[PDB]
Amino acid sequence: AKKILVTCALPYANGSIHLGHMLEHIQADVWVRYQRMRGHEVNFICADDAHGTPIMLKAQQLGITPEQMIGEMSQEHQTDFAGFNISYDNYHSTHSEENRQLSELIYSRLKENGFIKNRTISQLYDPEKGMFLPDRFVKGTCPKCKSPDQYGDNCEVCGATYSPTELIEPKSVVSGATPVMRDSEHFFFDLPSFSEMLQAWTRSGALQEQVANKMQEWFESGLQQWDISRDAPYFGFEIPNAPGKYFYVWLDAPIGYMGSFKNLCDKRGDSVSFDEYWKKDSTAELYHFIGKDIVYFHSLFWPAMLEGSNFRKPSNLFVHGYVTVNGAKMSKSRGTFIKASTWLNHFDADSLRYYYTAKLSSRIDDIDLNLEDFVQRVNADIVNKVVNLASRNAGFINKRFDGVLASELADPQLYKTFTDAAEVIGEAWESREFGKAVREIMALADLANRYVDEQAPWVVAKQEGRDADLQAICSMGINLFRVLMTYLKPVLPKLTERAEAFLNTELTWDGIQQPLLGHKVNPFKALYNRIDMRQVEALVEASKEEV
Ligand SMILES: CSCC[C@H](N)[PH](=O)O
Ligand SMILES: [Zn+2]
Repeated sequence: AKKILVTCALPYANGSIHLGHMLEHIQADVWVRYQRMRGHEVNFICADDAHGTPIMLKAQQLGITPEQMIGEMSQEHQTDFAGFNISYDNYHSTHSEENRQLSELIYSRLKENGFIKNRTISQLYDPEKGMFLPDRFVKGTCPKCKSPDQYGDNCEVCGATYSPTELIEPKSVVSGATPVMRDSEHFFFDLPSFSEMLQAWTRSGALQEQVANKMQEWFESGLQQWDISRDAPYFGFEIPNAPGKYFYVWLDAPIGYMGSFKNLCDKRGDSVSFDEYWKKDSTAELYHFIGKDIVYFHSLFWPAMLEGSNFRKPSNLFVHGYVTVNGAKMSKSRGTFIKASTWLNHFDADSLRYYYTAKLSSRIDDIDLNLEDFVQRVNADIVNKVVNLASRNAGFINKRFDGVLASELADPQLYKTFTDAAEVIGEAWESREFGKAVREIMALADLANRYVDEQAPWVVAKQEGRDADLQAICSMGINLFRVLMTYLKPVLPKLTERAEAFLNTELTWDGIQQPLLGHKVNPFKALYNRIDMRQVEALVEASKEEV
């Protein structure tokens, strides 16, 4: 059995989970559930990204400690993910003792190895509040068009871009005082030293083609040293031997992947697995599911950091595109900027899991949630192709044959056609070609419904002396359903539980090789109901009003 550690990017603690986040967590959860079905040792890990100036300032506005605020958001996040049944083995935080010790360890090792440099820089400073200001916390009049109240390095009127130092009449967004340039010593990570190593990895053919192409652009532009320190006031980890200096959030964030796993091991009383997974000589596999906006950190800084601190590097990076709703970026004003919590007030988790999965592929292309198509696809595929296979046959079995399935398969050849597809469908789940897996599964479902139509059980049911025939027909349809739900198990956790309760059996990948014969099934209430555009409209309206 393989030993696999899978992660999703760590959500920032200063915002609610939305449909963008869910695309990633659902993609990874489907892959993880499939890996568990094939018998491998899997560790699905995540955590909240809880450090940084934005977080520090928000807590100060709310009138509470950053600890309290991140504690509340952590609970909010986990509640939403649980509602979508994301099966984490552990959900921790970057603000923990495990991450502190690991961040300090890696830093000391990098420093000892000569990968840390000291350098003084100039930056805007709020003399009143007594803190350096990140670009987005500086505002004034645009140098070009002279438009007042512009933020950061760009103007929202003429679209011009510039250094905040070029702003006319600058003002601290925090205190309102006029900021001034001030010097400060910073610590840098020498990424350029790992150039050749990284180019080799890019060239190995492991990463996605589109990712490798993006990386060549970055090497062409040239790698630079990375500033990894921030001055107090700051909500984060203090740098050893450097009073008033802290690790920049992006330095400790990925280490959080390690901290969450150490936390899991420690809680389990397991004293050997952390090293078995992170040591240089590991035979375990490590995968990170991430979005295209953070590929630079994960494909360049991260592998380099690990190499320089004597740890293993990622086995692979699985990148996905952005989520769009009705073809465009989520829009607050149109009500398409949807929170995960809000979605669950209107629809169930399985519906979205299925829709995203049917559109996902191994490439980094954007995924579009077309609301009109969502209603049509869910009703057509889940309700009318798969669930229909059970509902149209279970009634006769429970009422005419006391819930007992036939002693033999009515059509052995057809059943073999279904089991024969396991190899290709499983390879589809394995390679992340989710769209192909769903197409193959639904094609089988069409085959199953065609079989039922050919047999016409509603006709056989009303013809004298054909009881045995009816039971055989309906049992055959139910077994085809058994197979289909097995292939879809990684996708629809809840519908799967309802199906296993009806079938009186847990669905395992290898189990399909033994059909249910002379087997008792239970009566069942609706396994899945239809949805409609009225519900979609309510979702959009609720989302409009929430912002
Ligand atoms: C180590 S992954 C960190 C990801 C950022 N918090 P954001 O959700 O891109
Ligand atoms: Zn302007």
